[PDB]
Amino acid sequence: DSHQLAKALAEAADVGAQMIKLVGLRELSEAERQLRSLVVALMQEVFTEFFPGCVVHPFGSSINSFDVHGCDLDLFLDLTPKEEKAEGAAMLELVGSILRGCVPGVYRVQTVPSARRPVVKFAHRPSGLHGDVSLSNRLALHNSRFLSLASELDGRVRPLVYTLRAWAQGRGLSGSGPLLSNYALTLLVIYFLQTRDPPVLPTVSQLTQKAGEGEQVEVDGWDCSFPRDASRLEPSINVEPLSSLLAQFFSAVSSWDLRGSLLSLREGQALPVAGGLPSNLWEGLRLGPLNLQDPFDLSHNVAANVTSRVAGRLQNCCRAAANYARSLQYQRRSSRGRDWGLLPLLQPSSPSSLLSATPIPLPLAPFTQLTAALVQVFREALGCHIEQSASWRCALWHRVWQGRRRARRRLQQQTKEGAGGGAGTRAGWLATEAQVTQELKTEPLLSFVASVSPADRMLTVTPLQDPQGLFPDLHHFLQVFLPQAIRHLKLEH
Ligand SMILES: [Cl-]
Repeated sequence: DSHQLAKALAEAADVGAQMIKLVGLRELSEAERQLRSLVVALMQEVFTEFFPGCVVHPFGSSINSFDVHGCDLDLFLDLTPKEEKAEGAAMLELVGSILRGCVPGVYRVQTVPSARRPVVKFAHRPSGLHGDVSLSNRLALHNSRFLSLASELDGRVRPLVYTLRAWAQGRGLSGSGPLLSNYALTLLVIYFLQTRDPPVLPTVSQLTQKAGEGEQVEVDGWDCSFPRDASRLEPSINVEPLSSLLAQFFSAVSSWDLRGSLLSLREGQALPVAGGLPSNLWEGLRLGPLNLQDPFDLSHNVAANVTSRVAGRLQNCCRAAANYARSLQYQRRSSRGRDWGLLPLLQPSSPSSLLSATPIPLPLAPFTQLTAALVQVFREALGCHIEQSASWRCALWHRVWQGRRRARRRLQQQTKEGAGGGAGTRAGWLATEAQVTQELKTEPLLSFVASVSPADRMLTVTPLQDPQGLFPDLHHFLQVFLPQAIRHLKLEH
């Protein structure tokens, strides 16, 4: 791993072969699945001891064929609003107590009622496994089955999802909190596959239409019905190879408009968000920077947790990866020893690249006034030489991001003792901070590019010439300085 993996990928054929080999290397072995099955069997035994006629259904990463080494083992146990909430929570604590106190080998048992779908986190010591026990999630089961079915429908699915998942983990695009879940990312890949000119994957509406006799199923008021096998469904006529589809993925999701679109896997289509239409239809949908609709429960946005910074970092990293995919280093293999193809994508992100990927949130303001205020801040308030979404090239011959404290203190003392410089204000900012900058003091020391997107309005700062490698300091400083600059500039109206 991380060593054997590198040489395994570098040695084999073309890019697609690298993706497939990656799938073969990351996927669970027969022993891991056997162990998981045994643990699930034990859980089943104890839960049957407590709940006669209860079924333990593994869901999530285990049964969806997207499994990787060390992945979570998620178990669904199958057996007045706040009374219902409290009852569900009580049942949850019941199951949690059964886990914590009865079944052999399990430790680390923590009840999580506060989550969207309440769950009991558990760890099993002897097998060295961990996961979530869900009381009610019946949807995760069906959509997991939908994922495995998606893998069975076309062979390129698993390579694309595995490669893009590893890449996302590498670019810091995936995880908990503000980041994208593996499920959300998977649904994004599948959506991409649905929207290709020849479709690679069918729309979920088409699957529901096909369905089958007795294959009809309804969960929580939603239609989960799809064909159980891929044999009753015609294959894809899309001939595009793995690498081409990867590059197309990067380019596509780089060029998409995420705020103005709710991506539907059911209709295999982009539904306009603005204004109000999908939020009026399903009534439960939370709209945000990135909107990706669950194929079954349509009131649920799987990406709804994603902040503007995370979506921005996503599209930036995708544009960069698309810029790499066009290069010869990607398409063609290497003679001896050099990194090619998938390797630069899976390799860890440079701090400069990691910081330049995630943009800087700016105060709300009209695009023109915002750009004007920005270039005014760089030009006037800083020593930046600037030149002409929007973008500008900026050059700094000075250390201006650092040393402002000492200089400001010196100016404070000098002005405290006697007459200083300035223009009389009730809190003006620009000119004063410009003086603070100018009191800190022809090849450019550090040169960088600033870029603002139309929606949402955010500044992306990427390096150009950085001989001394001081760019990240500048980036942090800008993260702090620019928002308050625009903030004080908004109060001049
Ligand atoms: Cl497209």
